[PDB]
Amino acid sequence: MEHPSRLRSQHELARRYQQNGQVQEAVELLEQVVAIQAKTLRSEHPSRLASQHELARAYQANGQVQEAVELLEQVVAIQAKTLRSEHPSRLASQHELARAYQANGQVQEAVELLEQVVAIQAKTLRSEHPSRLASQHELARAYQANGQVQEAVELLEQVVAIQAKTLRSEHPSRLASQHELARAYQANGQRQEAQELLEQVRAIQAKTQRS
Amino acid sequence: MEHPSRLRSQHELARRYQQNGQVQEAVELLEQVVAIQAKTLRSEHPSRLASQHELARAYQANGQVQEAVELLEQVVAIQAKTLRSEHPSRLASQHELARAYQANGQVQEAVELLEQVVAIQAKTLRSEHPSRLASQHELARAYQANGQVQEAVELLEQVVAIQAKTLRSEHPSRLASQHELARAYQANGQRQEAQELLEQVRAIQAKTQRS
Repeated sequence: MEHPSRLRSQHELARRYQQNGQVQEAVELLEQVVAIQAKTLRSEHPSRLASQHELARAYQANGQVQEAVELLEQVVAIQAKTLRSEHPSRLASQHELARAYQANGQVQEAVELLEQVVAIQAKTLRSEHPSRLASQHELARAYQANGQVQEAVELLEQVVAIQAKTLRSEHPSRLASQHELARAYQANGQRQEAQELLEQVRAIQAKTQRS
Repeated sequence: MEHPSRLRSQHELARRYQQNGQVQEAVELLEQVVAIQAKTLRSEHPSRLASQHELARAYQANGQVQEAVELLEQVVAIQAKTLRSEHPSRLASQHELARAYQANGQVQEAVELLEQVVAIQAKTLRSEHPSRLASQHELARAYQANGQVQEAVELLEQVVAIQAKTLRSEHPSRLASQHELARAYQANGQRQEAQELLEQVRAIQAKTQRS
């Protein structure tokens, strides 16, 4: 095949399949992509690594979590040698491996990867960037699943404090982080605080949305 | 709020939530986005329509199919007045409404929308474009669910014939369309043809992938 890197186009076809429930078909598509690129591209080639990342995502969507973990461990190991910590593709595969680890009950390993992603994004992205916020919320949930509920509260209290100085009370992201904090408070046995915060969020949502 | 169009950033946060199973949280985020933009932006404003499209996708992911259908019907009706048929956003919401209709058992309506999307993409996109191919495969499946199995076979036979002249036998898209055609043959009672074609696909996949 002329230019096997151009099989990047197949990532979108796979995504379309997954959205309609055709998760098996997506895995079969990307297995063929990965096999073609394995014959033609070096193991450190970013196009080859990108397709392995996409195949691992497809594996997880098809319930093949162990397969996803093993493939992402390979991608992350190769990128740990070839890419800086701040490289967006390195961060993307660390994040995806943390997702797969979580699905596989490997909660400690997921926390370690998400701490890395959150620490690096604290440098490279602004506080209201949705990718940065999403990773903070994901880390908080991973903390809770690893018995580190106090650390989830500490993290989310800091996020919420910053948003109180930067975003309007009605901003969807400010409300989202307050909801996540209320969840963390509940897991931490701070149930009165959780109830109070949830009431505040619901009141703002009602004012904004209720016709 | 200063520039409510910039709440487009929240679409990515919602997508991150959905990927981790937090589909309720995604709906709540986008309900707030849509409410804020409803107070500030005209009904035909593309940013407002984009958030309604994203909310409808979130509704479907959260099992709220009727809500998704009703909201997309509104978006599609407004865009039928404001956008050309070839506008990519018009096509995107027609496609998404067809998805919601399918989930809601409204198979005829889904077929009509997908025929429109496929007819327009036959002009605007090349034959191997993954979005064009995905819509062709989706239309074929909608045909089958609407008792139009012969039309699915006709469509996919034409796709496969074109690919035989443009793509290598090992190309993931060529194999994907042959698999879809075999499925259509089976639904059409052409079970020997389906078996034959499936065997061909599996043989090529084995040759490419088997170590």
